[PDB]
Amino acid sequence: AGFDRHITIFSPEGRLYQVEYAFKAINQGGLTSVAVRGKDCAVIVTQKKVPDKLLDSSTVTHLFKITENIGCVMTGMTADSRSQVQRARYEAANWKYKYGYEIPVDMLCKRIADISQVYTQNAEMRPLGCCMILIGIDEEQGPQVYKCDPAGYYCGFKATAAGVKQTESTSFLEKKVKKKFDWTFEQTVETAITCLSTVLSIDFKPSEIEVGVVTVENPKFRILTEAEIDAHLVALAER
Amino acid sequence: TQNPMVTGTSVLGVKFEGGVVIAADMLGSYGSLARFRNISRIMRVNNSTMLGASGDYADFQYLKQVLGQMVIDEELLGDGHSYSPRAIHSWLTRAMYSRRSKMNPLWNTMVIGGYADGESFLGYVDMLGVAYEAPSLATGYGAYLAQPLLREVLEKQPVLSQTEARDLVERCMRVLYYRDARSYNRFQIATVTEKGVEIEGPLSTETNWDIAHMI
Amino acid sequence: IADAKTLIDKARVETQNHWFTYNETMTVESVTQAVSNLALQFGEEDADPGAMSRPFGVALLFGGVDEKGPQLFHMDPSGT
Amino acid sequence: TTIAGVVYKDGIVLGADTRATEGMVVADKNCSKIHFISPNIYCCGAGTAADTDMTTQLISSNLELHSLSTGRLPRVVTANRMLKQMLFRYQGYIGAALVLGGVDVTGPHLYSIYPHGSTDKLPYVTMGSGSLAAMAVFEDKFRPDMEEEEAKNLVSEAIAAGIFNDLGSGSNIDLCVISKNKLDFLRPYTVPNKKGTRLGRYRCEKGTTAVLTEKITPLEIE
Amino acid sequence: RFSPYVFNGGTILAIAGEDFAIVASDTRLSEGFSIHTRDSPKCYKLTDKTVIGCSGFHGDCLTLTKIIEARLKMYKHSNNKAMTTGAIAAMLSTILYSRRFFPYYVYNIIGGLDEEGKGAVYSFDPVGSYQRDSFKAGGSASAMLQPLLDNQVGFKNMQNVEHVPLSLDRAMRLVKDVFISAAERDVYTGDALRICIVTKEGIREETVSLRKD
Amino acid sequence: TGYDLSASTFSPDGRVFQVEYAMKAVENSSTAIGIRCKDGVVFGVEKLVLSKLYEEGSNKRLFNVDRHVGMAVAGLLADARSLADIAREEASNFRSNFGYNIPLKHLADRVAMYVHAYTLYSAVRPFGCSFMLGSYSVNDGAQLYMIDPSGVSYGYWGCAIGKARQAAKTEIEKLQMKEMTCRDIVKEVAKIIYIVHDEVKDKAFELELSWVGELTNGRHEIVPKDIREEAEKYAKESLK
Amino acid sequence: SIMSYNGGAVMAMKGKNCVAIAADRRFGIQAQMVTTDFQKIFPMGDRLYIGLAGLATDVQTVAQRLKFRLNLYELKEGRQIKPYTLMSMVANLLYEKRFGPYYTEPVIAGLDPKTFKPFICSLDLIGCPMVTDDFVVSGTCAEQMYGMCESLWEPNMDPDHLFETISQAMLNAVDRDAVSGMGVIVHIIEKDKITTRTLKARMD
Amino acid sequence: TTIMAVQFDGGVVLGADSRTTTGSYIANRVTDKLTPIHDRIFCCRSGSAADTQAVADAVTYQLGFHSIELNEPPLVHTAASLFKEMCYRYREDLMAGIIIAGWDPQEGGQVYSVPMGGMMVRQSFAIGGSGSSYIYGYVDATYREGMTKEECLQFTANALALAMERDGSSGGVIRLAAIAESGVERQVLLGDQIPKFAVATL
Amino acid sequence: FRNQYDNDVTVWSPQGRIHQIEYAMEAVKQGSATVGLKSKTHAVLVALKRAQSELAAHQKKILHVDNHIGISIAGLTADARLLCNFMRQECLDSRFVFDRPLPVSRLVSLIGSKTQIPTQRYGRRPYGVGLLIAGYDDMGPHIFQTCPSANYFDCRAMSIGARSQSARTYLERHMSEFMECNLNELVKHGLRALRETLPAEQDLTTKNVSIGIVGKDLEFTIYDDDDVSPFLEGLEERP
Repeated sequence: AGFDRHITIFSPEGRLYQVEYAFKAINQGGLTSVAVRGKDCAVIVTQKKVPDKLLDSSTVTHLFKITENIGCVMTGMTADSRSQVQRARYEAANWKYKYGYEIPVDMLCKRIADISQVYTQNAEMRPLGCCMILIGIDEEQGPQVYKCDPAGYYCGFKATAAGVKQTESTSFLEKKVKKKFDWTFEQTVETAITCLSTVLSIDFKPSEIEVGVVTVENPKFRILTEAEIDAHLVALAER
Repeated sequence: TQNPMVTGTSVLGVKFEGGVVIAADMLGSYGSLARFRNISRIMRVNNSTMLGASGDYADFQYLKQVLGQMVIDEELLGDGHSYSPRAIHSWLTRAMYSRRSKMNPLWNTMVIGGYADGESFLGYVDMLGVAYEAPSLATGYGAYLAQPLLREVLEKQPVLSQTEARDLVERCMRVLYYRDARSYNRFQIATVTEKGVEIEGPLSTETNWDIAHMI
Repeated sequence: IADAKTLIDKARVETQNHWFTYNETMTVESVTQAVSNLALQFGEEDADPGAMSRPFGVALLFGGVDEKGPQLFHMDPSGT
Repeated sequence: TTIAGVVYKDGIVLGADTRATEGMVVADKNCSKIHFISPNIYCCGAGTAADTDMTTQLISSNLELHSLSTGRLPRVVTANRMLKQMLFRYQGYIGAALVLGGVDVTGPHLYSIYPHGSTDKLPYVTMGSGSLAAMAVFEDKFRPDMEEEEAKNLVSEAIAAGIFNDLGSGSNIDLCVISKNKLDFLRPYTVPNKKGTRLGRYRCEKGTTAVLTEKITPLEIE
Repeated sequence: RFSPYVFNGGTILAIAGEDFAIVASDTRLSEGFSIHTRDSPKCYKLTDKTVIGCSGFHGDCLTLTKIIEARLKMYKHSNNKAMTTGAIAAMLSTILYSRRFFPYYVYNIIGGLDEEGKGAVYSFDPVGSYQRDSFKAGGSASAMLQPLLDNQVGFKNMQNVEHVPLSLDRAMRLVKDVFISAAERDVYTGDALRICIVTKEGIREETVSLRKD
Repeated sequence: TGYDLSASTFSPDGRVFQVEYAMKAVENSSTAIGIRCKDGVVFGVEKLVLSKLYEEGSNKRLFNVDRHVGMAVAGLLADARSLADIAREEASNFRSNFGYNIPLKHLADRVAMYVHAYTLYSAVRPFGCSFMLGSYSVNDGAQLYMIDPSGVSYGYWGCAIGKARQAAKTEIEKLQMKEMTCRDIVKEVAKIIYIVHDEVKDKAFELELSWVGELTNGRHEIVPKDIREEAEKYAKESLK
Repeated sequence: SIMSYNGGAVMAMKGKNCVAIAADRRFGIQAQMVTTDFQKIFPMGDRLYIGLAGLATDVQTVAQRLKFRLNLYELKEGRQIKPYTLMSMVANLLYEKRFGPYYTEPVIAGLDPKTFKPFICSLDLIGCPMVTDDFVVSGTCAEQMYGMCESLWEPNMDPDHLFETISQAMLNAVDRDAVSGMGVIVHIIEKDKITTRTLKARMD
Repeated sequence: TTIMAVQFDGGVVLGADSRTTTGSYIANRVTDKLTPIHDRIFCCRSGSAADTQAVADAVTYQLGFHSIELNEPPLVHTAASLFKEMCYRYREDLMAGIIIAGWDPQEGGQVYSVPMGGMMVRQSFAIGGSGSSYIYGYVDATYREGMTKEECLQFTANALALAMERDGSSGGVIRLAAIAESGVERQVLLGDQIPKFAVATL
Repeated sequence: FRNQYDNDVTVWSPQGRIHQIEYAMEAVKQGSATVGLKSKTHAVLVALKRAQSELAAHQKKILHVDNHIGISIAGLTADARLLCNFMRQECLDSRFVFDRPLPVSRLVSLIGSKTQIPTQRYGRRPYGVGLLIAGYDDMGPHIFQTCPSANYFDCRAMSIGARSQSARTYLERHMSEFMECNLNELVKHGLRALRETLPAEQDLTTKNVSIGIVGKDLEFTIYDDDDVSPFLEGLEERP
């Protein structure tokens, strides 16, 4: 063949197989992340797996804060994830400097995604093998959830997942939105945790998951403590 | 710094047997105003060297940061070598001459004092990059006032002890406080020795105002 | 012949530069070293575009009378 | 030049004269010194006229791109920051004194931008040669939470005071009212002065002027 | 406002010989009316056969000495030989002319032994025009020193006086005397004289006292 | 399969194999370990003596990247020295701009991003070095970080790199470093290195140790030779 | 001023379905006339004209550069430029050199390509566009010709009356200044024709 | 303009007048020269308004990016160092005098003074701007170690009032801010609230 | 096959070895042997020169960088000349700037960085030359070796080039006495060591030997064919 092995060249069917391989690179990590939106809150959950006891559990995280009121969860290569996180933080601060107001979540996602496009069009560099999911509150639009992928697609979502169990998780979430009644903050967090736990079969403990939330009442992105996570987990088991 | 903004005056230095001493007032003047009165115009470059400056304090701080990072990086590579006071003096001469050639002068005139390999060093560097070594040094109005006294005692006595050198710089600081407007009462004294660099805190000059009543 | 002409030009300009700067005549060894330095540049350590990527496909014999008397130097594509 | 602006209860009112002077001769009348940056943000300009026109046009285009991409109406702070950063980069060599006025999701915002990149958010602002007289009127009669008609009257009075007292200014008065709901751009709102009637007709009859040569070239209308 | 030059004073002298060259200078550095230091010799040993003396702006003197030493090392590495006095002279001319438009404010004298073994002195203006001279004085006291050298060494304006080749002893006597006179009647020059004599043996440095101000 | 030739490429199954091949580089290296305790961080390296001719205190794998931080490396020594120069430049720039000693987490992040730059581009290979960084500051505390050739960075209570990583990691795991103090930790580091050293395959080693902590007033430094000799004698005694 | 070095006068006027553009003919170096045939009005279309006064060199240079831009525009877009668009192009050209300006004061006069609505405007040194419905003037004698226009001009003039007015104004204005004169040329643009006449004027 | 900061235990009090001038015309009589560089770091701005605004926004940008990437509250010394590097590198083209004051957990309340020319000094109290000249004596006499927060507020108010009455460039209302671990309390003193001192009144 | 993974320096091998760097390390073996050894007061470099023909002069194997540093080369003369120029300029820069002789350790660190840059980037080849650097500084006599790989070592003694293992083993068995030797004893030891590398038929001569000595009182001097005769005469014979 040879139509793979370079991002620039098109297949005879015009598919650009290299970026599709970058999509597989996300699943190679073996972790899953889920994001679900609510009427007044947006949450991100992801597996936290510590391979060795010696590792400091505090340092390992896939949840990062792009700015005070935006948070992200990265899935894929850890290094590419950290690099994209840094680029996102730079883009947000530069937006604030130039335009005088906090970057919208959609525009941040668009900037990061079009950067991913310049990666998937120029020859020498490779697409970053990571996926981003951004959550924030916009005053006009309420909560928001968005996802960047290695291709440059940046579509917004009511709820999403990324990682190895993405298809199972989106099947689960699709059923839940179809039986739409609402999602308050507690139900939002419960839906996220139930989705992740059901698709993985994990039956989590508080250490195994890390959750981050935004709410219209408290717009700042915060990563909940193990105690708060256990509080939500116990509520799930009780009912 | 084409225009000096905040400046200090009159760093003095004299080399004694087994070391060198330098002293400086702690005032940075915003053009005839004693704006800053606790600034330190003497630095510890390394254990074997001191440096003190007269002129723009901002240029002094920049030189502090640059030279300190240089000293740090040699300490990091840690091969047992270190910069001599002669070496620091040479680099400083080069830097000031380059900034002069670029017509972006560093306004400061500095005294580099150090004791290494059993030999004392005391050297001058001007904003134009004029540099030399001498037994005693005085910058600013110190050159006109204090340096005669230092030269007299040194010409009659080529070698001096630490105690008499300290008394001498104190006396010269007293003279400069009397007859220089930009000067200040509080001053530091710092001495390089075989042991190392130690900078004394705010020291003050006893002043004789007897001639006032004579009028 | 072509890259020979190039190296001969380098030799001539270096001799005249030495005359200009020091008011003296180069030694045969120094001239041979001067051209050799140019020959070495096939490695492309320098970032200049105007250096031939291929080695110079010529060998030179430099013969001249210097302070040390008659001297004959050999130069090869390597630049040795 | 007199340009001035005020913030009323539910929006902004902007005002300016309509005179352009090259030296001490009135090069133009009915000049427009109220510019379009965005549908919700208009800006008066003073200083070097070309600098004002071109910088306002450039920021208008940049904000058009920004609004198109973001999909929401542009904010006034964004216009202010773009303007001030460009002006600061040019170090006052581009000469523009600007009264920036627009309404956005936050509310009504009035900004005053100097040639060197300074900015000031105020309830009322004036710029140009007549700024002092207009500011005298504003300092006298401005009150908070004015109605739209009251604000229009105040701005008209201020621009008129600049017109009569200052030489550089003087022509019809323009007003612009930006509200959250609507925009009303008011080329001449008032015509304080008018040219007098020409008592004597000097219309030159045909043949008054001699002609050495003539060439008529027909145009192929089609 | 900022003036990139200051005249740090000093004078330099060089006098050639049939088999020797001498280069001599004051050791005073003076900015304005004040004396920076009384021991700052203006003579520098470039090679065994060559000495350079520089007077003018001291920063330019220092940088030019460093440049000449570095380029001497570079010539040694490249050519596997030491620079001759003429070579150093031409190189110095080019170096000085490099900054035609922001010049080195220095008056330079190169004194040395040539390849033939005779003494040679090369004298330079601030912008690098250079000429071989039997003797020359440079710096603040050029005007005072050079006429007496012209009379005694060159036998100019002297009628019915025999011409003798200059000797080492007579040359050193003359140098000491002229520098004493310049010490008397030039404010800048005084407080010591360093005499650097170059012969086939090598540089030899003698210091003699001149009057302190 | 041409997928493994370059780092710009992806495998069809989503793997960048050049980076993994570079990760295999460090395993060629002799082991090095760093342990973090309450007082500070201790580093140790098993520096194999290839020849008697080589001077002692040469081929140092423990570098000082700033006064308050030290670096221990495994993998290609050339790449490691270059990375140390990069880290020193980053620390100096941080001091020059922000006016204080660089936080270790930030320094690890910056050098990790510099490393991660190389995995992307085709023109340049990934680094062949994996290195540990450690510092103690009264504000931040004891911190130990490890950077792989990929640019992944994490904080480790105890860490090992090189050939004997797994065995060293279990030995470190049975230690309880959190309660312990540095002057004991040097002895246990010596014990672990002597254990993991293979006498048959590796002829001889000279234990190279360093630490940073309150006992240094927060300066990374090479161990005093008396303490080195005490720890080495203890390690030989425990080895049996 | 540098503008007064060569000297010139340019005028345009708006009638009813017509425009007139008129300019002097002198070319002289500070006082010494060289030629009485200088072209200061150039054609930029079928019924669109530009008039340049100021430095002769910048007059010719901006005319040539504008014709370069305009010819590329006409070829690319397959239509004649609208007068307002030519104004904007000239303003961009002049503002490109905001520092080190071309020393000119252009005047555009023409009819719309389709409506044939008349258009007159002027631009400053650094490209400030001013559109007027009555007249526009530029050159050394702006003061005199401004007063003369303000008096003589009347709205909705016939072509013949427009020619008479512009001719009288230019002649009487350039009579009262030293550096412009030596004849004046009047171009009259109507939808169906262009009429160019050279008036009889004082050669002093 | 007059800008003044004073350090009390556990925080700082900042103070500044509201007057900015073009020549003898008061272009804005209600200017706010106390700007937040960060949640607990403020700068008092004196000198050219354009220069100070530009440098303040730039330092805000850099310190925010630094704070988020470090995941820690920024240090007042760090902000002051950024200000110094900018002002020193552009000392020829820049005309600004800044007082950087704030609270950080590491070193408590801090006050740093960046005069024109780009040098950094930490001071127990700092005064800057045109009007600081007139009140050097008042601050030198009045200042006492270990003042309370309210005492420092009154001290800053009195000093700024004196400088305002004696300086034409200074004037308007007094804008005062108190920055501490708890947060920023900003207040404005106007009219009768501004401290007033007697006149000679022959 | 594995012909792949050998083409360029920028390609890692499946077992973590950059084969082009190793192929460059083979280059030093091609050159004529060199030996360096030090005492408490001196550092010595000795070399075996080669000649293209009887009529041709022997090549220059020892080069002086500065008064306090000099080098001897094994491997490509081109790379040797280039690196020597770089080192000479670095030493000249140090003397100009700081007015001190450059530390030899710092100089070899600079060489290591400059040499390392080719290995990692596509383009310029690794410097396929091995140098022995010997100098005296304030710390004392020093000998270093630099490989075509940028790694460098500090040595009591070392030999590089063809058949250098024989010299290395001689040096190792005789190393203890070197430290207290006179310069004559030390140069004699080094001469015997390089004599080990020679073919049995060949023997040391005035022509094919060059000796380089530096010490506290001695600047770096290369004793040439005529000048090596005092040092060579002491040596007895082949064993």
